Amino acid sequence: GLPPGPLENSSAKLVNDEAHPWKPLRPGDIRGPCPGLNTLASHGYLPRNGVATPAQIINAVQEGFNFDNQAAIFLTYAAHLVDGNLITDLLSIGRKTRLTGPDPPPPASVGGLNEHGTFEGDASMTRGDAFFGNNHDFNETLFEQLVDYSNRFGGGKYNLTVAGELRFKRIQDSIATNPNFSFVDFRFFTAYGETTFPANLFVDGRRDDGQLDMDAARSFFQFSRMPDDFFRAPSPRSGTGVEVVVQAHPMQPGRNVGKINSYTVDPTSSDFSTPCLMYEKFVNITVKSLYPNPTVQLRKALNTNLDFLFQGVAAGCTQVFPYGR
Ligand code: HEM
Ligand SMILES: *[C@@H]1O[C@H](CO)[C@@H](O)[C@H](O)[C@H]1NC(C)=O
Ligand SMILES: *[C@@H]1O[C@H](CO)[C@@H](O)[C@H](O)[C@H]1NC(C)=O
Ligand SMILES: *[C@@H]1O[C@H](CO)[C@@H](O)[C@H](O)[C@H]1NC(C)=O
Ligand SMILES: *[C@@H]1O[C@H](CO)[C@@H](O)[C@H](O)[C@H]1NC(C)=O
Ligand SMILES: *[C@@H]1O[C@H](CO)[C@@H](O)[C@H](O)[C@H]1NC(C)=O
Ligand SMILES: CCCCCCCCCCCCCC
Ligand SMILES: [Cl-]
Ligand SMILES: [Mg+2]
Repeated sequence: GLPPGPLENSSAKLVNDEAHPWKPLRPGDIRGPCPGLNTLASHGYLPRNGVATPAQIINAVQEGFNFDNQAAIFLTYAAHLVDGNLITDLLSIGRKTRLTGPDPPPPASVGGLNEHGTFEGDASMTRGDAFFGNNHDFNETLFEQLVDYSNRFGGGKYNLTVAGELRFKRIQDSIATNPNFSFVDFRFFTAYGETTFPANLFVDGRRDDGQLDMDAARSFFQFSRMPDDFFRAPSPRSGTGVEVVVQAHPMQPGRNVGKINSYTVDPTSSDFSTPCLMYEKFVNITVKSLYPNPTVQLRKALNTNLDFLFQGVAAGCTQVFPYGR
């Protein structure tokens, strides 16, 4: 379907309401590396089995959290292009599943959001790097580090100051321990934005003060659960304040080169000075590598979802056409 538009009414309101109760997982229910989508599935803003259409995801992040429309469109269609089934229009918010339908031919993976190196990547705050065996489940040791950083830099709350320090710590931990650490292009951008999301979207909208308490943080990150009486943010937003996180410890895009402590800058990578390059490489390299020579029906679905992706791209970038117009 067409990408949903912005909310008609973006006021703060109770989103942990009678129509959207938290429920535990049933056998087969999928949760993944994103605490936002996980919480929306566990409150029935998304299908509770964790398999959704792009339009369901965009409507859920707007209605449940007041995620802004352009951000919702960009992230949802990026995820769907690399991890979703373009013919059935279904995406898993976690593991690969037969529930997204018959797979396209290799080298397309349709691996769900758990697929490493498409959307998901290294130096996550509460999830381990894929090299360590699990890129999707809540990790208590990593969450306790988030609590420690909140105690040291946030007066016991998670805020953008904490985000700036923790983002850098996770990068340094990956450089020191993950010989395959990758921090370029799409992951370089999204890794910084994601650290603002708890301060911008997990804070009760009646306060909207950017100070996330650790009880609320655990409820979202571990249990995919809104606090009792949770109000969504009082206006549409996503990554506002990402400039604070970058400014704390400015990094160049790069990777470990098959050994720990070998972080090598990639001059072919996009960085925050070249946001349009990040979009162009995502389409021309990442998407194209999954679908190098698609059949007629796949080509049509790709071009449709690429048009939708471009709706989410900041004004001033040129649309690219890997399969023609
Ligand atoms: C709009 C569509 C969305 C998509 C497709 C999406 C997808 C993802 C994916 C794949 C990751 C894992 C990246 C990684 O850490 O390796 C992630 C991380 C994250 N997402 Fe989402 N997300 C979306 C919206 C949101 C929303 C609305 C929120 C909050 C309300 C949110 C909060 C987060 C947070 C906090 C993380 C980082 C988790 C961590 O590092 O421990 N996301 N998202
Ligand atoms: C929008 O929603 C808020 C809170 O639910 C309500 O108080 C406000 O009056 C509504 N605006 C419109 C469109 O009625
Ligand atoms: C290692 O890095 C490459 C890309 O540089 C990626 O294809 C691969 O999945 C990574 N594997 C793990 C488990 O990190
Ligand atoms: C959690 O992360 C820690 C720290 O990186 C790691 O040592 C541990 O194996 C991870 N897994 C679990 C299940 O705690
Ligand atoms: C984070 O909280 C600490 C303690 O209250 C404070 O020093 C710092 O200014 C806060 N940062 C933000 C961005 O609010
Ligand atoms: C992407 O491909 C288009 C041609 O379809 C080209 O104009 C553009 O320069 C390419 N961008 C990159 C970064 O490769
Ligand atoms: C890439 C993730 C950043 C956080 C989301 C907010 C920005 C809205 C998406 C626009 C992307 C533009 C790329 C050129
Ligand atoms: Cl919006
Ligand atoms: Mg990750």
